[PDB]
Amino acid sequence: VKEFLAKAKEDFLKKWETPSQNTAQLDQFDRIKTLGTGSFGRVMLVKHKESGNHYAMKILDKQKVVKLKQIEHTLNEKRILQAVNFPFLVKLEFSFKDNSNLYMVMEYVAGGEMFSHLRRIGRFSEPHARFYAAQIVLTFEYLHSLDLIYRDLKPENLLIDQQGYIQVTDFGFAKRVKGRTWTLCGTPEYLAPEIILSKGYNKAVDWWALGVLIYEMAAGYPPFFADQPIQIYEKIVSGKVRFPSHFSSDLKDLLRNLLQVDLTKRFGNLKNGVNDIKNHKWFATTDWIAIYQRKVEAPFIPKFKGPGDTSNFDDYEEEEIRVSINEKCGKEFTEF
Amino acid sequence: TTYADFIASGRTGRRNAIHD
Repeated sequence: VKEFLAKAKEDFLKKWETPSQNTAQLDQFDRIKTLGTGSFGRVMLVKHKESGNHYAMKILDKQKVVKLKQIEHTLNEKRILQAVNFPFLVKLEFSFKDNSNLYMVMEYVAGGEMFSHLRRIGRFSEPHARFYAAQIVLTFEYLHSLDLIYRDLKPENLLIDQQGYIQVTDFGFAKRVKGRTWTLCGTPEYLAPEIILSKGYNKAVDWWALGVLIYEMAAGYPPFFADQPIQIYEKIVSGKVRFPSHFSSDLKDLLRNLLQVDLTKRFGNLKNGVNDIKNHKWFATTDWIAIYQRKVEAPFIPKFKGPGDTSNFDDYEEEEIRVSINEKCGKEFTEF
Repeated sequence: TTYADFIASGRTGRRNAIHD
């Protein structure tokens, strides 16, 4: 692991230091359909005229990005995506910009979000929750090793691929930090309490959110949920968790370790790092290299009805991407 | 049941990020 990690750090820094830029123009792509919406822009299925290959394009509006104060997280997103490479992370293929928007084009993962299936199927059995969880304990072990912190793990961001495996997408709050950061960002359910208490936080938030993930996945609902964000953060912070009776002792001991309010005692934040996780009773069946190798057989597999099938994605309402004749936020975005 | 409570709760959809 450490060996691979080492070789993997050098490539990171090589693309980290001289990032790629304006790799494609819009003209080459065909707008087919919106696959998702978000807080600062949208993702749509696109087809590359020249190669007849399909991609997801994440359009970002430069002025909406400056209004919501997202200027520095958009460049961290572009810069970690062009620089990373792991099996469970989507690949950014082309990035370019224009008078009105910023674009990231990356592989289309047809399977739909884990979210659609988790809410449809209702909940996952522990075998299946564990299948996905392994992929995140490793993705994080890699991300983290590169001094990256991904700060937005949730259903809605793990896309399921043709072989039933994960693809973490949206690196819109990833940050490379040795040491602490203080931004309030995330999705309210997933926020570790340190973030809502403004204490200055670190990599460990990613382990509290993985503990939130395995709960939602195996139970059908988040461990703290309410109508108002406010009422959610009130519950997070108290950190009194109740578990469903169908949870194995082991899984309840794992969650008990991950949704731990005291960073000092939080799994993943301790002395053996991520090995306290990889070795905990629950993951004893887990052949970690087989996982990595993408040769564990997938639990669930979506039916892709051929090329460019969007049926595993909800229907959104199309807005026209339109570009102004006057360059919009010029200076701010000069390094995208 | 808790599952019941979650379902009638208004956060069953795609939860958005809080920027601030």
